[PDB]
Amino acid sequence: MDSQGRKVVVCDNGTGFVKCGYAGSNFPEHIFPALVGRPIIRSTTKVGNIEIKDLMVGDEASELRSMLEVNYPMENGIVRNWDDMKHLWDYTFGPEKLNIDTRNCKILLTEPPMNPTKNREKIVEVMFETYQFSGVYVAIQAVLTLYAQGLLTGVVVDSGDGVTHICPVYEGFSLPHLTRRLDIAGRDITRYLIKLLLLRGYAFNHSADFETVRMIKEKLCYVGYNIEQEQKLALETTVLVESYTLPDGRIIKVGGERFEAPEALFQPHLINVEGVGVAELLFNTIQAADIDTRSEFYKHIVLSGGSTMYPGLPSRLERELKQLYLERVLKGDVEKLSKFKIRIEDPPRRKHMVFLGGAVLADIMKDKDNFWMTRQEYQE
Amino acid sequence: TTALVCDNGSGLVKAGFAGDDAPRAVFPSIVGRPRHQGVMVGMGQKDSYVGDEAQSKRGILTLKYPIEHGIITNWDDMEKIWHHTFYNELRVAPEEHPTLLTEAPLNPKANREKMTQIMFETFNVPAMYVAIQAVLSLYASGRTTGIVLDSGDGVTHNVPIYEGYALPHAIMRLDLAGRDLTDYLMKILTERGYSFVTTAEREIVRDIKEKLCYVALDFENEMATAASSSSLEKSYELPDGQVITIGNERFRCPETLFQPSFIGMESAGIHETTYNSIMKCDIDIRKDLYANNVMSGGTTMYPGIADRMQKEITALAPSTMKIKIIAPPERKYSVWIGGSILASLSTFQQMWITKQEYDEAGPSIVHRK
Amino acid sequence: TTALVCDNGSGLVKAGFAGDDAPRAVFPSIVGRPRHQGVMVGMGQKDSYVGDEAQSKRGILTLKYPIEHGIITNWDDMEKIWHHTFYNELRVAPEEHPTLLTEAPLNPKANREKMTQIMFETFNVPAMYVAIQAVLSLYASGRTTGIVLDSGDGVTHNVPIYEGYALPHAIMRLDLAGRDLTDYLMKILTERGYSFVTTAEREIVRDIKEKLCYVALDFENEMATAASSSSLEKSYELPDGQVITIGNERFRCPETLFQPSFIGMESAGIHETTYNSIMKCDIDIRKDLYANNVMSGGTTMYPGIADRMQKEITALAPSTMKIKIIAPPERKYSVWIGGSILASLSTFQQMWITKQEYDEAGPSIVHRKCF
Ligand SMILES: Nc1ncnc2c1ncn2[C@@H]1O[C@H](COP(=O)(O)OP(=O)(O)O)[C@@H](O)[C@H]1O
Ligand SMILES: Nc1ncnc2c1ncn2[C@@H]1O[C@H](COP(=O)(O)OP(=O)(O)O)[C@@H](O)[C@H]1O
Ligand SMILES: Nc1ncnc2c1ncn2[C@@H]1O[C@H](COP(=O)(O)OP(=O)(O)O)[C@@H](O)[C@H]1O
Ligand SMILES: [Mg+2]
Ligand SMILES: [Mg+2]
Ligand SMILES: [Mg+2]
Repeated sequence: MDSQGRKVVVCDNGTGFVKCGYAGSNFPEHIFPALVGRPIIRSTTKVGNIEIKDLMVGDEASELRSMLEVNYPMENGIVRNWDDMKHLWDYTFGPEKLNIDTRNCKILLTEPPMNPTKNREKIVEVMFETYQFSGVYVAIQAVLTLYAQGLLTGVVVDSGDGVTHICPVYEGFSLPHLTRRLDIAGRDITRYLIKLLLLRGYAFNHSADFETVRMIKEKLCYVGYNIEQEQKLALETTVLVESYTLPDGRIIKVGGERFEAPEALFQPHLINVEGVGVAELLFNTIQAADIDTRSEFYKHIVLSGGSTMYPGLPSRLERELKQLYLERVLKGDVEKLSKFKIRIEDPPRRKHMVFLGGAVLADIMKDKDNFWMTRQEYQE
Repeated sequence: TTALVCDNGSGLVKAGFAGDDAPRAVFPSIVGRPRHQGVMVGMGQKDSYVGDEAQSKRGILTLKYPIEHGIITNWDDMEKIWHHTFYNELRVAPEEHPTLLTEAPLNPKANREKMTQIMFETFNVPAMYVAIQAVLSLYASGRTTGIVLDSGDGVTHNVPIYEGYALPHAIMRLDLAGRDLTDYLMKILTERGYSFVTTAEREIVRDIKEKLCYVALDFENEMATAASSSSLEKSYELPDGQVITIGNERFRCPETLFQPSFIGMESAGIHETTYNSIMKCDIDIRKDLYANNVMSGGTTMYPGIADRMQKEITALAPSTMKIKIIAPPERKYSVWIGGSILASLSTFQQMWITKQEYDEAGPSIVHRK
Repeated sequence: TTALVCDNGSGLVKAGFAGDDAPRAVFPSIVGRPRHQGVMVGMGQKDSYVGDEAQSKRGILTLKYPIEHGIITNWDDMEKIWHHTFYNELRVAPEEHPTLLTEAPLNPKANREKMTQIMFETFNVPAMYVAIQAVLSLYASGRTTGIVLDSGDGVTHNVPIYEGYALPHAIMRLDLAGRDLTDYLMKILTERGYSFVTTAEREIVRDIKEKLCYVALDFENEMATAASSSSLEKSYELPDGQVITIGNERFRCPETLFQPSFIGMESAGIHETTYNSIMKCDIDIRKDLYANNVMSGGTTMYPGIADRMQKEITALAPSTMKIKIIAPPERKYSVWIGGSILASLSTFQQMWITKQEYDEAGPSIVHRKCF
């Protein structure tokens, strides 16, 4: 906390998960999904004595979803319904979790890079015009993961729920003309996994189903390291077929879908996104930087966010960057590739390295002047 | 107590104490400023970088040389390089050391004045002096007569001296130098489809120039052999591991010294301008100048330049007499070494402009010593 | 027979017959391949589409440009565009027509060597030539002295010419052109939320650019004006009736010609690049170049670019003298017109490269004749 006793909260409002705790913490308090829901009756599902409020939010909405219409208040990093985001924030700072007296707190937000303009304006508005925070800041996803890693140079590959961004930073200088956006991220892999499970004869269509298939994804999916050998394995032998139990108790069998779905990150056309995959799109970012910065960028690829957690993604991403470098820079000098120094920073804590980065930054700058936007400087 | 000798080259500053035989610091005469906004706490975020520091951070800097063609074009940056030199390289308070500076011939006199104002008013040096670079070079070579061909990063000039008497009327100056060879190398590399357009990338083309280029002994034979057997090609490795290869560019580049119509200026090459400086001297002196043709400065470091120089002059001068191109190994530092000698001599100690004399007479005293 | 003129532009291929006043074919220099494997039969008729059919069908097609930054990058596709030009647009058997091609300055040498080989070995032309695009602009301007600013789809370059002599050391090149202005427009619209990304959809941003962009005559005053009134905002109807809106993005887009730092270039802007080339010519020449700025190539069509250029150079140059920007309306076709002029002159007919010369000199001949 601050010297004035003011609590210094740090708060990621991802399209997937809220991740919100106090500065200087090594762990986030209170991970919960950015979800809002409303009670409905279904003729096919049991009703009981569990009290469902006229509106439910967050964790409770996600676990009671079987009797709720459910909505994600934010998509692609953009607020869709400000009313549901107000409810989600009201839950975040509410008695359920961080029971803070907001009028006395300092709050560190984050905003995705190259996001729409009026999105940020209305976020900063509500912090001073409804919660009355004593100070605000809007940090950048790229620099925060670098603070959590302690670095000053790297290329961040932040692959959240809604969208994936590559952002070079060199010796603390930003390189915003090199920022690259890839439209594939964890929400679309889940839409894609549904479309594949439909081909095995299952069905998933209700709003409550979207969260269930997300948990199937998180449990079973993995990035194939060498896609030819994964296809050979599925065709030659049955070992990939792994069961799952839906909340209705129906057993499903999941097979080669386990690696076909994540593969959209490396072959975007599989979900009708035109472009090149995350490995090539990253490489085309390094090769656009000034010639001598390139050899540092290859030594500090930094992964962040939950859609990097697929088993094998760093290993696969190394392989493609090496193949791209051998093909396009070394022109096939396969002996000379042995001199190529490449490091993919894959900390296991990387799922929360953005919030961890904010907790570092806010602890370094808890009481300084030019950092926090004060409510005294607001409304002018 | 010791004198301080400081050769402000157009490319490399070279500074060190007198009475020793090599510069104590050599570093590039470069200042750089951040090209991008800094966005993290606890980075250096200095408003400028100097010398080897700027050269390391090069990837995010615009690089500027305060000197162009031997003229100091931005004094605000030039004092910054001197400040870095005294306090960080030599780690010495200049308020206690008399300092010997260097300048090219045929140079705007406001340069010498303003340079001397800076020394006495900003660095409070007890005394100072300004020496002609080509005259210093003879001290390092250990002789009292010769025609000196300096070619630095920014300027080329010829000064004949006989028995210690200079011939000011025979001085010839030519602003073709290592910079123009670098920009020209950048241009011709595009014929192979490389590109090096930024100010940072020019430092890589300089490093290619320093490492691969050589002067053709007979230019049309090198062109004919390159275009046929192509055994002349050499590779080079970029900072990112890309390998380029370059061929007849290795010798088309320094050939500009002999055929400056490559860059398009109509002047004579370094050979024929050297010959003209001799032919402007009196008849009796000409014999001794051919015998002591002294090369100096880093642009004369190209392999084969001493050989090509002798070939060219011998085609021009009467065949009845010997021509000897003196080119020591240390010719990069002959200017600085000459200052270390001159400042050490017991006979020189009266020639410093003292602070008392400057206070009585202002910057114009540099024209009188 | 009469010669063809075929300006292998980075953006639009412009072709026709020598002596005509305007090209009988203009079409986009794109090659398209189908996104989706699922052909039917008879329909789904080709592996690839070239030129105007690849614009028309573009929603199903990944589009690639065979020319990037004025250097030929995919020769198989570039050959396809030449084949399309002669056999489909002009409907000419090229084996009996001399063809004048064009090139940008300071290209790789290997580019034009490969180019001349294909003409003599695939189209087996009788004769051809490879003129510099900037030199051709003075023919269309009907003059023999002046500095040509040509800025196309892929390259911006300056060639100064005095009394009929080029000054090859003052030539300057800057790889900003209509491509990069479109990618920047495609970037800045994300501030509104208008994502595009698709290579097909880049062709829509390209059309948005052409129809709404302009150059501010004082960038910072217009920026502060756009903060105050809606007056600059102009809407545009996408092909599906979604109407986007664009404000200060209209002029920030072409402004990066003058502030290349917007897209991370280290170069000086096009005005200062022009001025630096004049200050690289001899003192007696400069007096004439200032009077005879000739703008050429597509991106010079932006409204106000003539006025902004004229304003900027007169602030750098000595004030004691007239600076005038020549900018005819047909300056988009200047290079094709200048080719058609050159190929018509009787004095030119002696300097064709011919098959009988190529057969003995090989492809290197182009480095010997075409200067
Ligand atoms: N173990 C896992 N493996 C792969 N993907 C995961 C895993 N856990 C969560 N995800 C995915 O990552 C996202 C979790 O949210 P998060 O990574 O915090 O994104 P954001 O911060 O952008 O909201 C969801 O899209 C989810 O599908
Ligand atoms: N071995 C070499 N071969 C060719 N050129 C060189 C070599 N070493 C240095 N140079 C060039 O000479 C210049 C530096 O020489 P220097 O005598 O220090 O110039 P100055 O003294 O005028 O600063 C630079 O242009 C550098 O590229
Ligand atoms: N009316 C217009 N206003 C501004 N730019 C235009 C206009 N029309 C075309 N352009 C630009 O001109 C470029 C084409 O330049 P052009 O000279 O026709 O092709 P090339 O340079 O390949 O010969 C296109 O990229 C387009 O963006
Ligand atoms: Mg996230
Ligand atoms: Mg020097
Ligand atoms: Mg053009």
